[PDB]
Amino acid sequence: EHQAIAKMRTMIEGFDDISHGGLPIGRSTLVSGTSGTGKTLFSIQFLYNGIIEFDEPGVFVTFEETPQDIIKNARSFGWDLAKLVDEGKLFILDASPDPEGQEVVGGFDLSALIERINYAIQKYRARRVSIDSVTSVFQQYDASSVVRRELFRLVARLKQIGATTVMTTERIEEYGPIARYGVEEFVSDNVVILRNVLEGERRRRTLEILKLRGTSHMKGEYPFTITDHGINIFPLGAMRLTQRSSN
Amino acid sequence: EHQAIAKMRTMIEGFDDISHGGLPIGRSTLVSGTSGTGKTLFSIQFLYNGIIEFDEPGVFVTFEETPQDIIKNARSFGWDLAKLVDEGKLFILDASPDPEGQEVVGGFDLSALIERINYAIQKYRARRVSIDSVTSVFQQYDASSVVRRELFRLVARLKQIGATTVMTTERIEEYGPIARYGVEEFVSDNVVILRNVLEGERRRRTLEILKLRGTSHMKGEYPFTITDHGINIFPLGAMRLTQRSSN
Amino acid sequence: TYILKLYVAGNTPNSVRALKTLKNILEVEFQGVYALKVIDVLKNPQLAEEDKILATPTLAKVLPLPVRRIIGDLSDREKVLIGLDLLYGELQD
Amino acid sequence: TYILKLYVAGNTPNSVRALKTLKNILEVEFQGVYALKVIDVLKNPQLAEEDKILATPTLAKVLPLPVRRIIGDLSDREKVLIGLDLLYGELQD
Amino acid sequence: TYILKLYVAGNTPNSVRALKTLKNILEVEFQGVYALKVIDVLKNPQLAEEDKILATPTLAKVLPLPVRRIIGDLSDREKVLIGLDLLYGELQD
Repeated sequence: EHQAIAKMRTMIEGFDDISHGGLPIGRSTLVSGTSGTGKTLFSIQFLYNGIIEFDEPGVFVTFEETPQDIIKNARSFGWDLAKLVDEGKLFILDASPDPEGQEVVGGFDLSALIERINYAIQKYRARRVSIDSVTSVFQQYDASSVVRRELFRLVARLKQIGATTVMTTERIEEYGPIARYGVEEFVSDNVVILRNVLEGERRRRTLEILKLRGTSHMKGEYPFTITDHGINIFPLGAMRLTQRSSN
Repeated sequence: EHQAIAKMRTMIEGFDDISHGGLPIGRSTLVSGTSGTGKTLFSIQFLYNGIIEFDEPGVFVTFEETPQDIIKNARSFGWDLAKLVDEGKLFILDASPDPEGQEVVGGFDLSALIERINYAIQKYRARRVSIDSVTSVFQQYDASSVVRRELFRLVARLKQIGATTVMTTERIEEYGPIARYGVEEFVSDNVVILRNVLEGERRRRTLEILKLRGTSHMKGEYPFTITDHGINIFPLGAMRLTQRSSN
Repeated sequence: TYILKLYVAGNTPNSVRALKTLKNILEVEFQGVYALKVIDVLKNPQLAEEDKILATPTLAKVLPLPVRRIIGDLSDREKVLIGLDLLYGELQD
Repeated sequence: TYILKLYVAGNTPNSVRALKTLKNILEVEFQGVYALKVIDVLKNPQLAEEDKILATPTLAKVLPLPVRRIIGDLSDREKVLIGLDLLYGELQD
Repeated sequence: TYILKLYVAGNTPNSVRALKTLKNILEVEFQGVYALKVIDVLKNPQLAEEDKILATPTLAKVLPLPVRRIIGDLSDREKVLIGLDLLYGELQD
């Protein structure tokens, strides 16, 4: 109403503390990171927790992976996505490509695509949406600005339905541009960066909330690991001293 | 079935520990590295161990080297590949080029090539496949995206037959992009990086499993050497303390 | 002549643009008319997904014959029509 | 006139397309007819492999004369036919 | 035939230039005349702003039909007229 923007809980351990309450409701959050940083995992965990914890239905739009592979790989975290799909609480929308596709001009694919995303959200009454691998849809149209503001048409339309959306995308360097192809220009409201930094010959995973428009959040990088229960962050700064003592 | 992805043992000393069991079955693993890092050796050892240890037949697709040279160089590790070919347990498929080739348009080579790979796998009942020097097939077609998703057609088709596949490819820097020409976009399920790092004027060889979709693995770099018995890695972190003591 | 169908973004003009080219090319070939039907991706994204038809505009021929998927957001479109004509010639062949 | 052979993907229309161009060009030249035979790569990939013929569609002339391999997935194809005509002229030469 | 309106910089000649092209193209199409009215951005920038019409010269069709905004400071202008003709053909379609 006349209040500051509210947030929806991800229930991703540590993240709701870093974000001071979760992801801003009814807006898009970009999650950008090099290959294998945990973007797709973040975007699945977001939808899964919504279904399991809050009975909020989800739509997962896949541009890179097949739905069969998304479901099979999620078993790694003890998540049965096939059951949720059967129950109608999750819908996986396949926009990944036939190996057999051909030459194109025009970006209208994508108008039809936005309408299918809308229809799915309404059909499943979804409140959470994940869009996986914006980078991939860019590579299919060669970063022509027909994909670029067809992307803005998507971000806009999601905001109109009031969907709360995670969009994942690739970057090439750990400490360099936010997103390959400048994706952060469109998914611009909120930006989360996942890193997999080389410390000598060892890797350290970190998560940073760079920006959340209209609200507060913790700053800088926070280390995390990926476990059999998904992403697990820890809130060094957020800890508080309330604990009791006795003689 | 309804289980997490299973793995097939490489029997490459140390690697099955780093990968927690071997290479994910029925999928492709990219092995990327600068010139002379041991990619081709890895891909041969994978097939050889399958034949010798498990009686699993192999197909080796060669884009850079001739089959005669592949066989002659493998004698360095005490491996008699000619015997295995004579016995029908190994098939080397020659896709390296005549020095005499000419100008082309069209990537259909490659549709015919995929079909020959399929036929060989079925003829020899192979369960392991190695594809050597993806970089080379890229240079023959000048990284036109006709080779790029003819590559995806190959990765897809391999997955359909249930082949477990190693694909080798080149990179230019030790700490830079994963693969020249962006090969990791297609051989995307699993990524292994071999490095030959300059430490002052000395070289140190390391192996890293960057990513295995749907399963766990050790992280960061692990040093190895190449010996008269092939690749030899060591598992510093994996060691366990079970050993007995007495007074 | 073919249950032929085209998937469009929202009856976007590129789609309609291509559609006319598709219609023009298609009409040219012969008897055994092809039926051209457009499917609004916006209306039913479900079928698009099964076809794994991620990109628009796209064209898909169900039958007769085997099924094929012709796509590409870029307006290849005249070139795509030429390719379709070549297919007809091979159909002619 | 040449044991001449062409390898096609699956009698794909590009192949057939090229084939007609090959046939048309070939017929034009002279007496000593060339025999045009197509080899289905799908049917026997083994020979393709020996020829190291990775790419399709492709054309290979075994004899008479030395053997040559003409390929390129892209439809150079009219240009390829022109090159073949030039070879015939040098054969004419 | 369309409440059609054009926004011009100050009746700059490019605008007038385009206007004639717009008028010429528009007159060509058919009955159901389109009304061409120019709006001086200088006179009322407020409406331009609501339309978020930042650039001039620009053309906007309010009705009948849905509203569209045609713009671009560069004189695409003959090309823009051709696009308008294509729209009419689709309107004709």
